Formats: sequence, C-alpha cells, structure tokens
Amino acid sequence: STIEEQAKTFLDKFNHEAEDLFYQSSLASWNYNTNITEENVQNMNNAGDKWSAFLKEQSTLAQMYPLQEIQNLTVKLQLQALQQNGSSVLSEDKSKRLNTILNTMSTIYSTGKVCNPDNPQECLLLEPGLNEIMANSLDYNERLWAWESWRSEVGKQLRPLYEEYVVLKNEMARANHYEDYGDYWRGDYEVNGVDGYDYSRGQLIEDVEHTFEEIKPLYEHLHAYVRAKLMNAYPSYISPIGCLPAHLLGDMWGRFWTNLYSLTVPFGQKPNIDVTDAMVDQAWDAQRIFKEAEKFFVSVGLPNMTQGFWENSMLTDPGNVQKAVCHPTAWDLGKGDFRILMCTKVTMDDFLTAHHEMGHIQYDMAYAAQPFLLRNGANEGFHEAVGEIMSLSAATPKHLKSIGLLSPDFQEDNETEINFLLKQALTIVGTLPFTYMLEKWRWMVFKGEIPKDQWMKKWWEMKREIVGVVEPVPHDETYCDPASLFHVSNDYSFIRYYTRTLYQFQFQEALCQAAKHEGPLHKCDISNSTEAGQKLFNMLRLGKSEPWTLALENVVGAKNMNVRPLLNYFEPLFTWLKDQNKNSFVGWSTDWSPYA
Amino acid sequence: GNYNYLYRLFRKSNLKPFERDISTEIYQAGSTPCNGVEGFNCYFPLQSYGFQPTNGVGYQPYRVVVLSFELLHAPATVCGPKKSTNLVKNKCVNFNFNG
Ligand SMILES: *[C@@H]1O[C@H](CO)[C@@H](O)[C@H](O)[C@H]1NC(C)=O
Ligand SMILES: *[C@@H]1O[C@H](CO)[C@@H](O)[C@H](O)[C@H]1NC(C)=O
Ligand SMILES: *[C@@H]1O[C@H](CO)[C@@H](O)[C@H](O)[C@H]1NC(C)=O
Ligand SMILES: *[C@@H]1O[C@H](CO)[C@@H](O)[C@H](O)[C@H]1NC(C)=O
Ligand SMILES: *[C@@H]1O[C@H](CO)[C@@H](O)[C@H](O)[C@H]1NC(C)=O
Ligand SMILES: *[C@@H]1O[C@H](CO)[C@@H](O)[C@H](O)[C@H]1NC(C)=O
Repeated sequence: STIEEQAKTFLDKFNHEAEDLFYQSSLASWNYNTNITEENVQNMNNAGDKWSAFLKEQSTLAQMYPLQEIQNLTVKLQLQALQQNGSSVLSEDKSKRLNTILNTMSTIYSTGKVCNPDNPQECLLLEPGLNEIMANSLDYNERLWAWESWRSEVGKQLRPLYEEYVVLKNEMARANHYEDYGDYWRGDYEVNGVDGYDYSRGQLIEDVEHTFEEIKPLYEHLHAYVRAKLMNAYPSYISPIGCLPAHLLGDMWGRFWTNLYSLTVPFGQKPNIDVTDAMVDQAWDAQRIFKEAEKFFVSVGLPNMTQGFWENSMLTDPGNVQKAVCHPTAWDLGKGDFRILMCTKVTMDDFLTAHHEMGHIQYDMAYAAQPFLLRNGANEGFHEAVGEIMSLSAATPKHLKSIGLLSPDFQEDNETEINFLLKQALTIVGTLPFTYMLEKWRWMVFKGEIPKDQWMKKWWEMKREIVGVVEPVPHDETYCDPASLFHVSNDYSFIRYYTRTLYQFQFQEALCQAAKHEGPLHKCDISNSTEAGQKLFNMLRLGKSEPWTLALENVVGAKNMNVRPLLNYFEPLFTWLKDQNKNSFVGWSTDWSPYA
Repeated sequence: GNYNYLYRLFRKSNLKPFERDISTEIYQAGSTPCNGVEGFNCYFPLQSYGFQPTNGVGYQPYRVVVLSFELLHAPATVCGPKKSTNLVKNKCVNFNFNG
C-alpha cells in the first residue's frame, strides 16, 4: 500500500517486456543492412510501428503514480524517461506530419547531384562524388561551384520546409511544460534530488561559456599558424591579414581538419611515419587486425571478447550485389550478442575507426546488468568519450613498437612528435569552436527570440568574429545552409560532441595518473596497467544507475566541470607555435578586405 | 525465436521448496480484480522465453537438471556400479563377496 513498491512492480514487468521487443527490433534491423529488397522495406516498417507504439502505451500506465514520494533514486530516473508523453499532445491530423515531413527530407537529402547544369554528363551519390572533387582537386573555380552545387540546389528548397519545422518543434516545450525545446536537451545534464550535487539546467550554458575563454587563446594561435602555411597554395589570392575561407578546412562544414595535414606538412622531404607497406609485407588480413586488438584489452585487464562475436559478425563486404550501407555504428543486441558494422579496408583511418568503434561495444556490456531503461551511459558525452580514450593510447609510438608494427629502432625526436601532436590538434582543437558554433545558433533559434529577417546577417557576422571565417560569396535570407548538416536536419543533439573532447581529456589524465605513468601526457600509455583497468571498469559498469555528476568525482574528484586539465596536453604544441608566430599577425578584427 | 518455454513471472507468495504449481490464477497488483479479460491491472504472469541462434553464449538456454539424495525410512537404496574383480584360485587371498 505504498507508491515505492507499486513503481517497482511496474518497472520489473516492463524490463522483461521491453527487452523482448527490443531484441526482435534489433535483430530485424540487421537484415535490412545486409540485403535490401522491395519486400524488406515493408517488413521493417511493420515491426517498427508496433515497437514505436509499445512505449506509448507504457507511458500512460505510469502517469497516475505520483513522483513526489518515491525516495528510491533508481526508479526516479527510469520513470522520468518512460513518462515522456512526446507527440501524444499532437492531434491525429498534426501527428501525421512528423513522419511524412521527415521521410521526404531523408530521401531528398539522400539525392546526391553534382551534374553541371546545361551539361548533364553524369553524377553519382554524395560519397563517390562530393568527397573526391574536394579532397584531391586544387582548383578554386570548380570548388566554388561545388560549394553552390549543394547550398543552392538542395538547401534552396528547404527554406519553406525548415521554416515550418522549427516553429512547431518549439511549441513542444509548452506541451511538455518546459521553457524551450533547447532546454529539453539540457535535461540529461540536469541533476536533482541530491543536496549539494544538484546541477541547474541553465548552468550548462554558463559552464560552456565559462570554459570557452581558455579555448580562444589556443585557437587564436592555431588560426594564425594555419593561415601562414595555407597562404603558400594561393600566394597572391588571399592577403595574410584577414581570416580564412570556409572551404579550405578539411570538410565542407569544417568539422574535421584531417585533410590539411598534407597541405601544411612542416618538412616533407623525409618520409612520413607510414606502416601501410609493412602490413602487406607480412600479409595482414581481416582476422589478424582484429585479433591484435583483442590481446590489447586483455593486457590492460579487461575480459576478452565472447565467442559469439567472431563467428557471428561480418568483417569484409560480402558478395558484389549487396550494396547495403555499412556506416560505422555500434550494435548492442543484448543477451551477449554484439556485432560490428563497417566495410573493412587497409587504411590508417579504417584501422583507427575499427579501434574507435569497438570501444563503444565494450562500454555497452559494462552496464548490461542494469535494467533496459538504465542500460546506457551516464550521459550522451560519456559514450563517445569512453570509446576514444583507448584510441589515443593505440596511436602512441610506444604502443606501436610494443606490438611490432613499427621498427624496433625508431627515434622519437621533436619533429617526430610535433607532426603527431599537430594531427590530433587538427581533429580536436580545430573542431572545438565549430561544435560550439552550431549549438549556440540552435539554442537561440529554438528559444524563439530571433526575428526571421536577422537569421543570415547575424549568422555570418558572428562567424567572422568568433570563428573567424570570411564568406566566399554573399548569401541572402532564403539560403538555409546551416540546416543542411546531418545532425541538425535529423534532430540530433550535436552538443554531445562538445563534451566529448572535454570528457576525453578529463579521463585521460585520470587514467594516466591511475596507470602510474612517468612522463609527458602525449607519451602516456594505458596498456600493461591493471590499476587503470579496474578504475575504468568501476565507472563504466555504473551506467545510468548513478548520477553523472558523481561519476566525475570517481575519476578526478571534482564535482564541477573542470577546465584546467585540457590545455596541459597541448602545452608542448603551444610552445613551439608561440615563437614561430612572433611576427605573424595573431588576433583578427572585423575584416571586409577579401570581399569588400 | 523458440517461444515454446514459459515461466511463472509473478506469484502472490513464495513457492514452497520442491513444489510444482500449475494454476491459471493471475497476479493481483492492487485491489481491483480481473474477470479473465486482460486490462491495465490483470498482469497475466505467464510469458514465453525467446531463444535464437544469435543469442550470446552466456545467455543460451542451458539444459540443466537436478538430482536429489535424501534418506527416508525406506531401506535398501540403490547405489552406483559396484566394482568387481577377477577371481583367483589356489592362493591365500582375501575375498570380499556380496556382504
Ligand atoms: C535478407 O537476409 C536475411 C538474412 O539472411 C534473410 O533472413 C531474409 O530473408 C533476406 N530477405 C530477402 C528479401 O532476401
Ligand atoms: C532502490 O531499490 C533497489 C531495489 O533492490 C535497491 O537495490 C536500492 O538500494 C534502492 N535505493 C535507494 C536509494 O533506496
Ligand atoms: C502529455 O500529453 C498528454 C496528452 O495531451 C497530457 O494529458 C499530459 O498532461 C502531458 N504531460 C506532460 C508532462 O506534458
Ligand atoms: C578468453 O579468456 C579466457 C580466460 O583466460 C580463456 O579461457 C579463453 O581461451 C580466452 N579466449 C580465447 C579465444 O582464447
Ligand atoms: C606490455 O607487456 C607485454 C608483455 O609481453 C610486452 O610484450 C609489451 O611490449 C608491453 N608493452 C608496453 C607498452 O609496456
Ligand atoms: C628538437 O628538435 C629539433 C628538430 O630540428 C632540433 O633542431 C632541436 O635541437 C631539438 N631540441 C632538443 C632540445 O633536442
């Protein structure tokens, strides 16, 4: 005759029912990723609808139980997520627009078109067409057209469609008794019910800003250094007094700066650190690349992979007619079933991608014993950060020599380390402003305190101030290029990546100190250290059962979002950049010269 | 999925050790009863396990059996295979016959 027991009586039945339906949905989705046919699409829709409707009925059955007298913290988190009414407020007519509008957006977004107007020679999808025309060509005239080939042929028609999407989604906050739709994404980091450990929803914005004033000085020198070297390819086209173009930072959106390593090599006369020719010499295969990864984890102390994975998963592309997408994704089917989806290839990124992706699977099984609702990480950022810490150690020269891929006698000189450090900075430091760049715009537009006419003028102006990018060509209001990004178009919280970098460095120092490493952080290693293994496994197994704030105290002991232990990693790279930028113009103001 | 094995998910009282319960009674959460029609409180305890070849080794259905050994007033139990040897003759030899 108490509410505490009633909640438990409801969760236990849901846990058994939820996993049964989830397992059927999970296994079914695998077939669609192996052989796609006209009869396969309808089959998956039949299973998806019932699975989607299953949670709707369960949420209603938990509404009448009040949440103001359940002292047990374990069920409070589960009940809060399961009680999300969501789209139930929308009427039947209004409910049908969500599926129709999202579906047509996906197929429209999936149509890759690079065919030259008035010249239809041929044009393939995004991956074979867009990636090659920019990662290999060095022509400005065609690159500018490629910029307009996607922002003027695909995003032009999204202006009226994107308009209706934002205005209704913002209304969901009122239906859920929330402030704004942007505040909904902040509920993951919200902590309540604990005296002194509570985290306010609005504290996330201030904390992110409070951690940004230290990032800017590092970015100021990085922007100054990169522009000096980028000037070589275009001697008389860009003045070294302003900012840099948007279409020369690796990707079209500038998310990854990996491709800029070759263009800005410090001293390319000597051969780079490449072991691709070494692998073929020893005849490396699919089974050997993954087996070496397994023995890396056992050395740390973690248990080895189960036998239901090697003989149950796929490694290479099967057949020739099977064109199913093999995007890198982490699969946790449960009941000891774990699979890896990707197209294996003999390349540096793919080898790192396999190591990066398999880390997510290991974290999934850490909290397996927890119920289905709590079977997840502490927050959105923990899952991605956990799977990247081991990547840093795997790329260290010491670890490479340990296995034997690298030569036994390989000196570790200052040049041999700056290039490696620069590579990490490009894909870590370079993307940090961009991750906060996109979220800030999304947070304010979802709030609704932005008139229609100021969208484009404000987006470009503050980009030139903080990010420091000059517009290749003026764009008017009807252009909707920021919405073309994958996460924003499909309603995915992109803030999780912002905490990934901060979380990765916070744990990197925590794991390194637990490993009793004696040396610089960049040379730190985690293998052959059971002390680090047990410390990591202690927090991974927690999952969502415990507040995420307490998880931080278990590794660094700080309840707040620490910001100091992230620049120490880049302190070496910062030192050699400071003296190299003695005469370079560091610090850019408003600049109209490139396109006055 | 091998949906041929079921189990009793819920029971009002803990089962007496070494008891098989075969009943159709449904679990009672609150005070409102159910007249055989499934509702929001009937909570039909019976559920069917789902076993597939893709299940993990640690979660496969293990074929487990239990053997009990207790002494009651009934004497002359039955034991395992008594081991017999080869007889010998014309030698002073200890013999251990049946009793
Ligand atoms: C797709 O492949 C799965 C797995 O082999 C199979 O069960 C299914 O019948 C296939 N579907 C079609 C349409 O071939
Ligand atoms: C909540 O109930 C579970 C049920 O076993 C128990 O393990 C846990 O310690 C309880 N927690 C609190 C805070 O009461
Ligand atoms: C969720 O939506 C339903 C349907 O209108 C409504 O009855 C309920 O009060 C809503 N709950 C919240 C928390 O918004
Ligand atoms: C995994 O580790 C266990 C425990 O040491 C061992 O018995 C087993 O053989 C290992 N797996 C493989 C494939 O060797
Ligand atoms: C870890 O220990 C193994 C033990 O055989 C050794 O081969 C390997 O070189 C060691 N690696 C490091 C980085 O200490
Ligand atoms: C660091 O490496 C550079 C590479 O040319 C070299 O000139 C310099 O002397 C090195 N400094 C030290 C302290 O080894």
